[PDB]
Amino acid sequence: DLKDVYASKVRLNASEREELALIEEAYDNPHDTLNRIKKYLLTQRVFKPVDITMMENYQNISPVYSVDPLEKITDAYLDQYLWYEADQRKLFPNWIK
Amino acid sequence: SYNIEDTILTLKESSIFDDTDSTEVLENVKAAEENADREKLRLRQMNKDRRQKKKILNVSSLDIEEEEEGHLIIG
Amino acid sequence: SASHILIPASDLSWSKQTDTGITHFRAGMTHEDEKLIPTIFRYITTWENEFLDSQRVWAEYATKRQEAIQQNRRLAFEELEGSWDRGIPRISTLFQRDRHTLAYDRGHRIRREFKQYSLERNSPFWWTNSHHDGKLWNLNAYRTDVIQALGGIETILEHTLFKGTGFNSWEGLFWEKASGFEDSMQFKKLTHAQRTGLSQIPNRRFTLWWSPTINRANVYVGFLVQLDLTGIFLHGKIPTLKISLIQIFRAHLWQKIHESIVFDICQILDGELDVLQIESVTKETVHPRKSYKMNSSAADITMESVHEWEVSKPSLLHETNDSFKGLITNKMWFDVQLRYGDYDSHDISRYVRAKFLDYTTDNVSMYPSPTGVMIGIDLAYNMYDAYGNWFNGLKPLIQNSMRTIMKANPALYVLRERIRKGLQIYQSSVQEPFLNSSNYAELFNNDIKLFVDDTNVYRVTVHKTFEGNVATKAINGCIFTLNPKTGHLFLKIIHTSVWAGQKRLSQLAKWKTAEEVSALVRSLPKEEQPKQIIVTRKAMLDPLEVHMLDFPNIAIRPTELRLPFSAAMSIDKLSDVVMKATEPQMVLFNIYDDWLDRISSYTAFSRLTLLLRALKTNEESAKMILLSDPTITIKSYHLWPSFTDEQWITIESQMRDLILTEYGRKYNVNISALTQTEIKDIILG
Amino acid sequence: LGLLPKPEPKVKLSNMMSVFENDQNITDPTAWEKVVKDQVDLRKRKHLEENE
Amino acid sequence: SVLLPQLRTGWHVDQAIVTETKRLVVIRFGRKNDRQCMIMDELLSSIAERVRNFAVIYLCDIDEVSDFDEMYELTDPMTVMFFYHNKHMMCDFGTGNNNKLNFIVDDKQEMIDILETIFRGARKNKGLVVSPYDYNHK
Amino acid sequence: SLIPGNVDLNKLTEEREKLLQSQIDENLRVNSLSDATLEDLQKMRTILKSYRKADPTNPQGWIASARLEEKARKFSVAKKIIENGCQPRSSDIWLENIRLHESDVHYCKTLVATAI
Amino acid sequence: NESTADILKQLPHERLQAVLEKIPEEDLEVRRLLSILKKPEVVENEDVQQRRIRLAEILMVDEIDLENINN
Amino acid sequence: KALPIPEDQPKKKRAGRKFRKYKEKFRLSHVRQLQNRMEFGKQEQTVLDSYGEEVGLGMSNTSLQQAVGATSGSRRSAGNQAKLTKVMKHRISEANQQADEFLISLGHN
RNA sequence: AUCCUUAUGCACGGGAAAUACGCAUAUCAGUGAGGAUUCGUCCGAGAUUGUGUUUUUGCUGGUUUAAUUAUAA
Repeated sequence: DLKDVYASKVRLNASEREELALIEEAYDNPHDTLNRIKKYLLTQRVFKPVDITMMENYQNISPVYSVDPLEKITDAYLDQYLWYEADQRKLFPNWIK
Repeated sequence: SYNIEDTILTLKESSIFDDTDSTEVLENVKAAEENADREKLRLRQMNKDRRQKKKILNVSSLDIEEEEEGHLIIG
Repeated sequence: SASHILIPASDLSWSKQTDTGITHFRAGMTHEDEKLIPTIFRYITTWENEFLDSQRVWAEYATKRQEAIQQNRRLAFEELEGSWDRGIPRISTLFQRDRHTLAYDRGHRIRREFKQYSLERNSPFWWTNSHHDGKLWNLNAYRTDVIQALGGIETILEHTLFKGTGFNSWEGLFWEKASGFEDSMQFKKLTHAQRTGLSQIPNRRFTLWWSPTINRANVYVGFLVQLDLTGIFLHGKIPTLKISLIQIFRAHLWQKIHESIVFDICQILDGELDVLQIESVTKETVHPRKSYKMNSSAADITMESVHEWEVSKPSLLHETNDSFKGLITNKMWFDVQLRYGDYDSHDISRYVRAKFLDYTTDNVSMYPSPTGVMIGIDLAYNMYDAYGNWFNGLKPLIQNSMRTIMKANPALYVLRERIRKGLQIYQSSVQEPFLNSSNYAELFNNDIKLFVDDTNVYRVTVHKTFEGNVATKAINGCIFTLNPKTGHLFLKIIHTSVWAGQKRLSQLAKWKTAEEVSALVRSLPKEEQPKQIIVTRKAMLDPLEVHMLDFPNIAIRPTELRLPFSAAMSIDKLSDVVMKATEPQMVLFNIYDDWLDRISSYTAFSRLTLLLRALKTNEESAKMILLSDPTITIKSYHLWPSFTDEQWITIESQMRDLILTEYGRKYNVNISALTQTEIKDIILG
Repeated sequence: LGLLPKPEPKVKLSNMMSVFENDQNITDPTAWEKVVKDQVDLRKRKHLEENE
Repeated sequence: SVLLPQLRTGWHVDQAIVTETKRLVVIRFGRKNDRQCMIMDELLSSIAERVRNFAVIYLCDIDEVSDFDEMYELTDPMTVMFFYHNKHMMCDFGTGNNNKLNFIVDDKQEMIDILETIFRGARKNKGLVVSPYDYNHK
Repeated sequence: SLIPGNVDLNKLTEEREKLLQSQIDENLRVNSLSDATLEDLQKMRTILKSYRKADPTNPQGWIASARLEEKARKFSVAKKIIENGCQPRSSDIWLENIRLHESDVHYCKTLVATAI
Repeated sequence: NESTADILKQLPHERLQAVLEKIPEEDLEVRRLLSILKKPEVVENEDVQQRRIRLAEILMVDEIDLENINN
Repeated sequence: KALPIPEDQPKKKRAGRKFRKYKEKFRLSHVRQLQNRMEFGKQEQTVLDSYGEEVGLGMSNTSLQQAVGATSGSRRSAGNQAKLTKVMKHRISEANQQADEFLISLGHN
């Protein structure tokens, strides 16, 4: 899910190819990257600034956030996990939808 | 079964579907490349002569068309 | 399109050219429910209809599940092939190969809505992944229904230039996406302005491709102008089409066409003086600017009578019945006039007889005799007509003339390129770049690679005798493959017995080969399976592919280099194994013997290419050059006589010398005229 | 300014196939192998030499 | 404005137009009390240094020196004209008057693509430069 | 690698889990690609036709025009085409046609029977 | 035969290269002249020759007069 | 800073071996061309983006591989495979080891 | 006399990168540049500022026929 912004793109800009690098490495040497995650969870409390630019509906301006590709990884892993467990334990009842 | 000629003969190159049902030929390997390289050579020396000596060709319809123009055995 | 807008009936008319004659088409005379661009509204299923199908479909699912279960069987793919595409989770989902890892995905739909925040691109479909749900619509059918509802392809292309490029049929061609060209120009270094300039071209190819129907009376009205030196009018500036048309006509091309044609005609009748008894024929002088001057005209080609000529009522090239008793006169002319047409008028004939009847009965048009033929041409569509006075032996000639000509003139053919650049349409051959002498050095790169030969697979060889003639036999053939690195060959010999019970051995041969390659790769562990498998004969592209399908990694090239790997069979040891073969089999060799241990694969391959390239030429007279030292041993291991390195220096000097000598003899270009390049090309091709 | 000799491509085995220096890339396969190989050992020597 | 130097004389004018060798010459003809002749003065004010390599900018009020009015046909408050080696540079804007210029360009980047594009054209000697942008509706 | 069609997940996972668990122990037809166009399908039918009319016998040829064709469509086409060329020594034609046309114990065991 | 040999000598490396030429070659004499010029007598790892060079550089950079004018 | 000068320059063409491997990055692949070629008269293959929007891959599969949906292995260039920037690289590796010693402190305890 | 080590220099072979590297009379900077955390501490050398190149440096690669002049009159 960090891959598929790109799967169209012909021309990776700079910041991209940086990401797509990471996505491939962690996608290659997982056991290491997992270890990196678990540490980040257990300790890291400081983070690199995060950058807004605003989308447009031409009606509702919405905000849009962008995070360091590293951090985005530990996130998307964690998030993936929480949803996996939370539905394994039937936290969310019916009417949340 | 159709031939073109201690000499061995091999099957000439032909496309599967373009050939389909058509008469198949037997040519000599040395003779094919022989003739082809004679013709192509004759084209090269005429290229160098034309471009070097700066002469304009007569050619046109019948000549170029004739350039487009360019024995059964039982075993 | 979602809207009601229909097809003006005038736009369904089209044309075609038969050798026999022009045939025309209009489907608009027959009035029916008139023709509407089919609009999305019909191609979508109301949500209800679906959901209902979700209930039922899922039902028959779960049931039939309990059926195969009631057999302790799992649902055969067969049943549900009854209906895939129906139901909200759909079906092909259940059959997705990866489902085991999707069950571990949960809460996608909450994400996919949130993707709004994380990043920019609008995600107009945010209510489904296609992995989970499948695919919720098919606009396939729409394509067809628009085409057909526009009257089928041809009736479209009549709206294009496409006849201009004069491919007979379109069935072999590929387009060129502009996005590719554009991007391929973006990796360079470009000013923001330079950058905008890459917006255009993907238009400019468009408005050409449509220029006939974009450019016409019914559309821009307005007042005509002409392009500078040529015969085309622009109902409006159309700033693109102007420029691109110019770049279609430069070097005053229009003229050069005209002249080229006329010139070819006099080169025809010139040969025909005899047949018709024409006392002579002259290309006239021409006001140099005539070819494109429209209002007025002059004659071109002059024609004479041994006695006289019986004219006819002026008629059309494809008409048959003639009145020669109409008149008798002497001497004739021809005009060649070009018009570059529209979809409005793409029909020349009427253009001819308009210009014939006009100029003939015109005052200012100067035709020495009021007897002579009009030959016009549509550049745009490649159409041609002549509405002339007539003799015996004209139409039967002239028709054959033009036919040959449209296939011929360098000029016309230098439209049909110079345009089909502008449009960037290409004929499809193969994209894969061949080995050339430039490409050559790459062979020695680190890809595992093979060469493959079909030449000697089927051999019926001939010799001369005392009595009947031509001793000729079917022979066990060789399928000659090698890897230039390790020099391992593979020979699949095909024994005569297999050949006997079949006919039309050409194709079947190649197929035998293609299999021998597929399986032959399958004799290799993928560690040793190769990448570029280099074909010799072009026709082996297709049959390998079909049998190499399961090996996608493996790229297949033909080359332009004629590679003398058949002359190898000249070798004793080879023809030993092959001629002695009682059954089709596989036989390994190292053609390098060991030249490796001595010297690197590169050279080892080079000198090999020498031995072979000569063994197609001096053959035995070269074999002496191999055998000129008896002192030297040829093992059962090896093939080539062993030597010192120096000895090879001497040999390869000789062998080198031959191919030159005999070459520059057969082709009678002295050896001394040849560039190092040129020599080695001769060594290669 | 011309005082010194213009350089010339060093040519290794790997590089040998590529070089379009005019000299018998194919025609003399082995005599061309020669000049290359002895080229390398020329240098390599000059190294050992200089050290000494 | 302060960046933009100005002309006080037809003499200044034709000397300038002659005396800039290697780069484009840009001149606004407009009257200080015009609206646009302020705006456009700003737009060009922001591009001065950034283009200074291949072109140069000067302001001229018709009211100062009205000489050229007759010969270059000056109507409108503000008409920019471009001269490179003394030749009148002609870049068709699709606006319908290929010579000179009239209206207001609202983008820096645009304006630069113009000054540039024309320039590059004038270095080849082509009399016609074809604008990147057809603003015709103006 | 980003040409989007080539991707399926499950192969990916098996290949990756082996890579991970192996590392640690040392430390101790996808939907995405759209369906076959008509006249291409027609083309494979044509080339397979030429390769069939290569050898009328030699069933691997017909087998190809069985399997390859059957991979895009099958339906009644494939079945009639396998029943045709079977007109029988090689148990292979029967192994394929059995697995294919059978669909019911009765006719399953008619392709069993005549085979026996 | 002028501007050539001029640039040729005017090139900094050559221009130094003559200035090397004249100076004696010993540890003792040069090293002296170093410490006289006040520079550090030895730089961490250097064989003699490099020390001589090291002078020459110091002479050029500063634009000193010659070693006799040193002394 | 002043925009330099619009004028184009005669291309320096220096293609080594080294320099080439440094090119293969920025120049379209082969495959990336076999996208672009749109087979005339016949609808593309397309796939569905992340967004389901269709990315045409036109010829990237020889028409024999469309009928079977064989996708492609063909050639995969390792030349342009994306790789980290210098800085980022050491932040990655660095953080990895650091987390690994933290771990091993959960290894022995 | 032999070896290892260390650093540096000249080299030879081989790989890697050319979003990298510079440069600067800049400015500071073990007399702390900068960072971290388990909050007890720990780590300890460049950062800033401006500036230039950066699909590149030098070189080298292939396609859009001279003059002279001779007859018996």
